[PDB]
Amino acid sequence: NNTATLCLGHHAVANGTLVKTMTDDQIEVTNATELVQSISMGKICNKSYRILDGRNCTLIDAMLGDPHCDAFQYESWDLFIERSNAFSNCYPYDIPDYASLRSIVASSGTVEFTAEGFTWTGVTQNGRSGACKRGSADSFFSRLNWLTKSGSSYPTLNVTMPNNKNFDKLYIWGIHHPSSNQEQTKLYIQESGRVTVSTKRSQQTIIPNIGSRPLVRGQSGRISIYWTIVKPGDILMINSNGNLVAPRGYFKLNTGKSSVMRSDVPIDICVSECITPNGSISNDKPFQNVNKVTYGKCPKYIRQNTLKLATGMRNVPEKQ
Amino acid sequence: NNTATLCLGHHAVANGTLVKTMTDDQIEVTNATELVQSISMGKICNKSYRILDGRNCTLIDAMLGDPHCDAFQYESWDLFIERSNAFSNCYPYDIPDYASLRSIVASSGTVEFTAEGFTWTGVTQNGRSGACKRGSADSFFSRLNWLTKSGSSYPTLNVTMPNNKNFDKLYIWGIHHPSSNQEQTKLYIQESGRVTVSTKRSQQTIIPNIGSRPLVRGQSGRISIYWTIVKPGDILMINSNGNLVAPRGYFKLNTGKSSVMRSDVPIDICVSECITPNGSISNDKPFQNVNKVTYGKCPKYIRQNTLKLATGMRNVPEKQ
Amino acid sequence: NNTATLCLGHHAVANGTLVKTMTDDQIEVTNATELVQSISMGKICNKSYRILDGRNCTLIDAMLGDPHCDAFQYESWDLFIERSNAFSNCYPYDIPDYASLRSIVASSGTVEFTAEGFTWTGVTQNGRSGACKRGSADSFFSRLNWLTKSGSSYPTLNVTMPNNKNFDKLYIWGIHHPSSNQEQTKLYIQESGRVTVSTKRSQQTIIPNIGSRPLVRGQSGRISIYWTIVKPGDILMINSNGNLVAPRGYFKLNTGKSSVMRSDVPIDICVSECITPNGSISNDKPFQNVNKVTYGKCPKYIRQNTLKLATGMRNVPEKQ
Amino acid sequence: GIFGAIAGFIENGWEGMVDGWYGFRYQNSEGTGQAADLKSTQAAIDQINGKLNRVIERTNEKFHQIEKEFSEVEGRIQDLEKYVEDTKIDLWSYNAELLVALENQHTIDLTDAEMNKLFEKTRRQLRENAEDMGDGCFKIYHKCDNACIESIRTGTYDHYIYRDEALNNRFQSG
Amino acid sequence: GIFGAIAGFIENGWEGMVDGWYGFRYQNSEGTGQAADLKSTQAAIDQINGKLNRVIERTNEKFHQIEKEFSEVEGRIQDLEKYVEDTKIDLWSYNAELLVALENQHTIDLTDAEMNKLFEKTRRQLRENAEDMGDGCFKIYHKCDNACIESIRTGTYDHYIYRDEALNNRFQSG
Amino acid sequence: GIFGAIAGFIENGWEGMVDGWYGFRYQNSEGTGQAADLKSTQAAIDQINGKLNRVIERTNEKFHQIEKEFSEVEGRIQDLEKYVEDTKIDLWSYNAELLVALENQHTIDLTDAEMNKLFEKTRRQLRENAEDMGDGCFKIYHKCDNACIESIRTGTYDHYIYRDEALNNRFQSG
Ligand SMILES: *[C@@H]1O[C@H](CO)[C@@H](O[C@@H]2O[C@H](CO)[C@@H](OC3O[C@H](CO)[C@@H](O)[C@H](O)[C@@H]3O)[C@H](O)[C@H]2NC(C)=O)[C@H](O)[C@H]1NC(C)=O
Ligand SMILES: *[C@@H]1O[C@H](CO)[C@@H](O[C@@H]2O[C@H](CO)[C@@H](OC3O[C@H](CO)[C@@H](O)[C@H](O)[C@@H]3O)[C@H](O)[C@H]2NC(C)=O)[C@H](O)[C@H]1NC(C)=O
Ligand SMILES: *[C@@H]1O[C@H](CO)[C@@H](O[C@@H]2O[C@H](CO)[C@@H](OC3O[C@H](CO)[C@@H](O)[C@H](O)[C@@H]3O)[C@H](O)[C@H]2NC(C)=O)[C@H](O)[C@H]1NC(C)=O
Ligand SMILES: *[C@@H]1O[C@H](CO)[C@@H](O[C@@H]2O[C@H](CO)[C@@H](O)[C@H](O)[C@H]2NC(C)=O)[C@H](O)[C@H]1NC(C)=O
Ligand SMILES: *[C@@H]1O[C@H](CO)[C@@H](O[C@@H]2O[C@H](CO)[C@@H](O)[C@H](O)[C@H]2NC(C)=O)[C@H](O)[C@H]1NC(C)=O
Ligand SMILES: *[C@@H]1O[C@H](CO)[C@@H](O[C@@H]2O[C@H](CO)[C@@H](O)[C@H](O)[C@H]2NC(C)=O)[C@H](O)[C@H]1NC(C)=O
Ligand SMILES: *[C@@H]1O[C@H](CO)[C@@H](O[C@@H]2O[C@H](CO)[C@@H](O)[C@H](O)[C@H]2NC(C)=O)[C@H](O)[C@H]1NC(C)=O
Ligand SMILES: *[C@@H]1O[C@H](CO)[C@@H](O[C@@H]2O[C@H](CO)[C@@H](O)[C@H](O)[C@H]2NC(C)=O)[C@H](O)[C@H]1NC(C)=O
Ligand SMILES: *[C@@H]1O[C@H](CO)[C@@H](O[C@@H]2O[C@H](CO)[C@@H](O)[C@H](O)[C@H]2NC(C)=O)[C@H](O)[C@H]1NC(C)=O
Ligand SMILES: *[C@@H]1O[C@H](CO)[C@@H](O[C@@H]2O[C@H](CO)[C@@H](O)[C@H](O)[C@H]2NC(C)=O)[C@H](O)[C@H]1NC(C)=O
Ligand SMILES: *[C@@H]1O[C@H](CO)[C@@H](O[C@@H]2O[C@H](CO)[C@@H](O)[C@H](O)[C@H]2NC(C)=O)[C@H](O)[C@H]1NC(C)=O
Ligand SMILES: *[C@@H]1O[C@H](CO)[C@@H](O[C@@H]2O[C@H](CO)[C@@H](O)[C@H](O)[C@H]2NC(C)=O)[C@H](O)[C@H]1NC(C)=O
Ligand SMILES: *[C@@H]1O[C@H](CO)[C@@H](O)[C@H](O)[C@H]1NC(C)=O
Ligand SMILES: *[C@@H]1O[C@H](CO)[C@@H](O)[C@H](O)[C@H]1NC(C)=O
Ligand SMILES: *[C@@H]1O[C@H](CO)[C@@H](O)[C@H](O)[C@H]1NC(C)=O
Repeated sequence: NNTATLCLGHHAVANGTLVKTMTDDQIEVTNATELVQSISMGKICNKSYRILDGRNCTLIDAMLGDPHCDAFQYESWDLFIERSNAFSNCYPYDIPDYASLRSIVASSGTVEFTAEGFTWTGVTQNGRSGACKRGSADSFFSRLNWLTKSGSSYPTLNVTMPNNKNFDKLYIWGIHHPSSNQEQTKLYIQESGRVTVSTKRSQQTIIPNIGSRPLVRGQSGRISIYWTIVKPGDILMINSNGNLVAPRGYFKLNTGKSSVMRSDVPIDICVSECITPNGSISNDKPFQNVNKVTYGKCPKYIRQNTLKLATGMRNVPEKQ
Repeated sequence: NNTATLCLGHHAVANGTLVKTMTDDQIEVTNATELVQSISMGKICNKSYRILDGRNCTLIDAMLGDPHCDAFQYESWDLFIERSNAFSNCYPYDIPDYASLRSIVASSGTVEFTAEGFTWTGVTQNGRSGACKRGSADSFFSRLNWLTKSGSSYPTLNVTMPNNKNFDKLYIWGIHHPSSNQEQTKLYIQESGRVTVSTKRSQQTIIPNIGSRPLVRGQSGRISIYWTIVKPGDILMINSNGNLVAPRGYFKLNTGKSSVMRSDVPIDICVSECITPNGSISNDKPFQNVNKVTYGKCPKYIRQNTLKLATGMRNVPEKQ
Repeated sequence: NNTATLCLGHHAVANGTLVKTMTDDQIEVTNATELVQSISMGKICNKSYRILDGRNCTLIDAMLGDPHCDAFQYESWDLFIERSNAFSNCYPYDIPDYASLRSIVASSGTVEFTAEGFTWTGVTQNGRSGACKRGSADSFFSRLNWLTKSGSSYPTLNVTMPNNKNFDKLYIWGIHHPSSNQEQTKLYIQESGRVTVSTKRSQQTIIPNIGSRPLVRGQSGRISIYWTIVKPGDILMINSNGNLVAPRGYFKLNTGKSSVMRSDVPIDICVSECITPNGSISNDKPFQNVNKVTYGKCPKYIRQNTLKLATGMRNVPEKQ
Repeated sequence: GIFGAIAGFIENGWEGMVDGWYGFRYQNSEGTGQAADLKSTQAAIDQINGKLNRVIERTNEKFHQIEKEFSEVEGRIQDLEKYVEDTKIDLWSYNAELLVALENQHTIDLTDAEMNKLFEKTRRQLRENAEDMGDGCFKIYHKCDNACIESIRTGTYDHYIYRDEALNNRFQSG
Repeated sequence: GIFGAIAGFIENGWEGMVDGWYGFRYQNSEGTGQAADLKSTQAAIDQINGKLNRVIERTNEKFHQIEKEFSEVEGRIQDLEKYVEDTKIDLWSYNAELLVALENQHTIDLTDAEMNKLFEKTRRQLRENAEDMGDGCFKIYHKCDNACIESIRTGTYDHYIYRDEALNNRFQSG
Repeated sequence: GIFGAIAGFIENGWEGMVDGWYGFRYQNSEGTGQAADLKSTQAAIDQINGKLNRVIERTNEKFHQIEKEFSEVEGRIQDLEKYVEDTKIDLWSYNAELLVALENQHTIDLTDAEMNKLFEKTRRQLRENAEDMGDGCFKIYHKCDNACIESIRTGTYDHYIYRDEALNNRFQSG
């Protein structure tokens, strides 16, 4: 009539949301959004990154060139996947600091092996083995060269290889630990051998140990693997009285954005920018409770499984 | 009469408190609470955790079984305390990576030693020493087995032990470094000995060094200790031309919430949930300035010695 | 006339500043201040800290006493600068864990070498070399003592030195790796030598390796350097069948606030309290984008190159 | 919140308000009405989206790093690697906790503020022609049809023309 | 704080107020009086306890870790272990500093807010029957005995029954 | 900000105000005028300097640490050293980001608050002698020369002596 009334107010929903404040553990607001990524895609997205399935092979065995890991000869990757059921089928071995060498390959992100024309006169090359078959016949590692006696002598080898390339060359070599006195002599003449590898900058001399170990695929002998880097300008050199497993060339070291991960989930035709052992995960949220192990453009991992950030006002429905 | 006055106001105290804000370094409020735990209980609470006093013994000597550390034969702990005045009384020794082995015991949280029935034919067992007395008579480490010549021979030992248990077995062994040429021969026949220990997965061959060191409790010879893990399915193996100090069995590795700490304070009959070298400390406050070394459910350590969080309003007393 | 009007307001500038809030990426305020230190002084301020220019020398070569690094005999520092073009001119070498020893010197912050009166009877001292010249004549490292045969014998040396000082003595020693069989014998009589160094607490036996390496300043032989600490009360001891490069005394270990850094910028007569490889930087701002490598009282390094903290109100100029 | 408007002197919210987040209901010569206020609604929403944008979609590429889980028992190195990762996680976990806590406290207050702003703004338009009823409503002391009200929502209300009328009704017995 | 109430237009606090944190003093036909306001006091306290609960008693079990102090000089590993621990401590030390800073600034404002709330709330009850004296007091322009005042503190004050009287006294020479 | 004063009901700022950060302009019997308010200006500035002091010039001595860049390829140790440093930097980088974000949001609101404070303060002095025009100006309903105005800026304005006059002009046709 001759007055009016004007009431101010705000909206409210029926099914609201709880959130944390500085003063409240659970206070109700109209809306909120989840900042924690809890669930994973399920499987590994082939995109956007160059993924590589390890299957029956570990990275080290692909580097080495274990016959059943010859598929990965010419292969590079952004991320290399190692499966739990993978294994070795070649001559039994062990590496001092396996990890470091694994890491150094994975980071470079390739197994492409540039061969070099090494010469070793007075010694027979290409040693075979009944516990490392390529096809049906006895073979060895594709990228390592087992040197043994020629005729009735194993002469002290002194061989070099200058790195005149524009980059660090990675070299991979080893040494044979025989099972008995009689294998040592009957294969390398001398009763105790040595392997000194060195450059202008460094050295590493190894001496092997005779005596039988447990059988691993029918071998009580062992082959310990070592490596060496060579900076542009520097020269490689090998000295061997006996028991050397020589190299066939080098791997080239690239400063890579590559790596390796241990996962068991199938790879599939989805897409994502970040990868964990549980599978690929969605990128958009700032945090994650899937797995502290991750690769790529990828959320931060945190202990909590849900952190709701309020995206609306305090919800105050009519009181009964 | 025909008006009234109604004044709004807030309380205030006489003896207030200073606190920090974003804009003030020292501003006065009615009340505040301390978030930094500065002082300690004084001593170590036997509860709630299973505490163990090291006294005259270090953890390694209890593992090893130094005669004066035979009290800890059957002992496990949540936290093991090492005292500064503790020492060794057995044969002088040194370990490559003492820490790692200390840590690996402490984490497992026990010294209980399951014996195994090893055999070593052609060699006399249980070597004694004048610098490791159990009772009055010459003894050795309880859990290590000094092997020496039998008659006029020390035959190349080749001994195995399969781990068919449901867990990783930890094995502890060593090697004798003699003082002179004549102790080497007059105790192990051969002039230079070897100790290869190995499994399907790994190896570790040691060779000893003859020549006198400084006397430690009247011994210029040394005994270097090594260890080995064995995963279920795998097999242990020892090969020794000479100078081996054999094992008597294994320690069982549990995935424990145990650890070790260096403290000098007395243990007592109080209670707490967190422990430092200065003593147990109160749990309730979120921070602490006692010591960065701690165990259990325990506040965070921070550089500052007091951080008062205001628990009341700004205190504004009447102005003069 | 018979009313008035009173308008409240705030100031505003013409050329304002943008800043980030919780709700805005770029919002305009009257004023702001920069919290990130982006640019560097340009060069290294000799003050306030004791700076030392490495020039042609690395820290290790000054420790060792490479003839061309004799300038640094009596020198200590707060911060020691290593130049990229520096080098070695003495006998070619390599250290197991170069870094650790570098770090251990740098932290102690001095090269002052206390000599000790060692005796070695039956062996000639002060071995010279054509690839380590002091002046024009053939010299060696000033602080290492190359021992060789005297007459027709190299007797097994057994030499001690008790640390009765009030501190840990740091000792530096090495071993000769010959180029051929005939240098070994024609310089140390025996065909295979040994170097055991030990104390009450520890040991370290080295055995050298014969065989030629690449030439480094005309030497296919090598000299590997090792070190040893000795705690007050303990005794030093050396045992050498052959190939030992003996020590001339010790370095004293101080618990220092010293360090070492790799920089190429000139040192100059400015002043600052913090130092990076790019030069000294201004202290006053809490953050920095210059370099994660720093020394002294020095801002925190962060990824962002500018973070403006608003120091005035929201700037609201008159609208057109 | 800190303004005592939402969850305060405004007793409760309106589930029927779907046009926006803030607005008016009224009662005049022409019946009853409801309407939203865009300016204020959009002022609130613009901020929350500010927040979101800051927090969401700001991820960093990380490639080869360390191992964070091991099978073999090693000791001093694995210990260090675990503790190191352990620390990272804890530190970040705290940041994420405190973050939402801060933001949300702010979001609440932020939205409360905007409720008080639209109130005072409105109050200021009415000048002497109305009285705060204390429930978030003004009694307007003059006939104010839908066009009049509109004017208020528009910001174009001219008080000088109702003043005499309003003042009349505001001040007598009767 | 930001509301200018505490340490502001309320000149100072009352040491005599022990019933609570906020309240009234008055002067009427029946003498002088003081009284607390529970609602507001409890509204403030509930929040601070919110804060406390969040920060206090939220500790985590941690067991075997690394060593953080050493006797032997080692080099590249001990360096790494020290620096690593060193870093943790510094990072956490900053969190604890900033925490109290944030909280306290908030606690102050929070308490200031509640002072302004009870004021406006009260103001709104009185409607046209009183005037803000600007010192945190209202001159009420009508006889208001203890029951009347009570009504105000209760929230049950009906202005329509004093309005004529109050308006009278508010507006004349005399 | 949250008070709706700056960048709100105060339409814009005054580039001509150089005496300070806050103040008055007016229009009276004696002409037009501008003047600053020190109390309020200095209240704002004192706080920002509080902030600065806290953040600026609080550096810590750090000496020998780890290496953070390497030439030789090593593996498990260098990896750990890089990742460890990498982590520190990221964690600190986040702190610095959030810091300025927090502070600035606060600085804005802080300055907005002070604008509202001086307003309400002034309002409260005028009591019944003036009306909020809603643009940050009061129409004062009585002759108020420069001394009168001064009194307001001084805080010494006595309303009881103009009240009758003001009330007169506030309430009639004419
Ligand atoms: C040192 O000692 C160990 C054990 O004492 C010896 O290992 C034995 O080696 C056997 C072959 O030489 C091998 O026995 C066999 O039995 C299984 C049956 O399923 C089959 O795989 C083959 O028939 C295989 O030959 C075992 O590995 C082991 N024997 C037993 C009974 O465990 C090792 O040869 C010794 N080495 C020396 C003396 O140099
Ligand atoms: C190599 O050289 C060192 C020192 O040059 C020899 O150490 C000596 O060993 C002594 C026993 O052989 C021992 O001397 C003794 O004196 C103290 C007196 O309090 C007592 O504890 C005993 O009587 C003890 O026998 C010392 O440890 C030391 N001598 C001195 C004078 O410091 C070591 O035996 C040599 N080893 C060889 C040649 O194999
Ligand atoms: C083992 O093999 C390597 C290479 O096969 C030998 O290195 C040679 O050593 C030469 C000196 O003995 C040296 O040749 C020289 O040529 C350059 C010309 O600019 C000059 O610096 C000198 O004339 C120098 O003598 C080279 O370093 C290298 N020769 C070549 C052709 O690369 C090494 O001596 C062998 N060591 C043995 C058998 O013990
Ligand atoms: C309430 O929050 C939900 C999600 O927490 C919002 O739902 C989405 O809206 C955003 C807005 O851009 C979209 O990007 C997403 O596609 C939606 N996600 C989901 C899971 O639904 C919703 O917008 C909010 N409600 C509002 C604003 O009314
Ligand atoms: C990889 O190796 C597996 C495991 O040996 C091969 O598996 C074959 O098929 C069954 C079931 O998977 C296994 O039980 C047998 O061990 C294998 N068959 C035979 C006849 O030996 C598998 O074929 C291999 N795949 C690739 C791609 O290399
Ligand atoms: C994601 O998968 C990981 C493995 O990559 C899970 O981690 C394991 O799961 C068990 C729970 O059954 C936990 O005890 C350990 O954390 C892990 N154990 C082993 C032996 O690896 C993890 O739980 C999964 N998490 C999510 C969210 O899917
Ligand atoms: C002022 O603060 C002090 C401590 O800083 C408070 O004292 C305690 O009150 C709490 C409340 O639950 C109790 O848990 C503790 O047992 C008390 N501790 C100590 C050391 O006295 C006190 O409550 C506060 N004063 C108030 C609220 O009036
Ligand atoms: C642990 O060893 C200590 C130190 O040797 C023993 O101390 C005995 O008593 C006094 C004073 O404590 C020492 O000075 C002597 O060295 C020791 N006495 C004798 C006769 O040798 C202590 O008895 C030992 N305690 C335990 C529980 O093993
Ligand atoms: C708690 O005890 C620790 C030892 O566990 C103290 O640390 C030592 O104390 C001195 C001060 O006298 C400091 O220089 C060093 O931090 C420590 N030195 C050595 C040799 O250990 C610590 O000061 C004590 N702190 C408190 C709060 O009780
Ligand atoms: C606006 O900010 C600038 C710098 O960001 C201020 O300039 C300085 O003022 C401070 C005040 O103590 C001095 O310490 C510095 O010497 C000045 N630095 C530079 C680079 O000019 C300026 O004061 C601010 N303007 C004001 C407050 O009006
Ligand atoms: C440090 O060594 C340098 C590099 O050898 C010396 O440089 C001399 O001068 C020129 C130009 O710098 C170089 O090309 C030559 O190699 C050096 N000259 C000669 C005659 O050999 C420099 O003199 C040395 N300086 C110090 C202080 O030791
Ligand atoms: C400061 O100097 C450092 C070197 O101490 C610079 O770091 C190098 O610069 C390049 C850019 O040209 C970057 O790719 C790398 O970070 C560094 N490379 C090498 C080989 O060291 C750094 O860029 C400089 N930064 C500033 C702000 O001056
Ligand atoms: C809200 O949720 C309840 C229970 O889940 C459901 O029955 C109802 O239909 C929903 N109603 C709304 C959003 O109005
Ligand atoms: C406050 O403290 C002073 C000095 O410590 C003391 O003398 C006085 O009795 C106390 N008075 C209070 C809390 O009223
Ligand atoms: C502001 O900056 C502009 C462009 O840089 C310049 O031309 C002008 O003179 C400045 N004027 C001011 C601060 O009033």
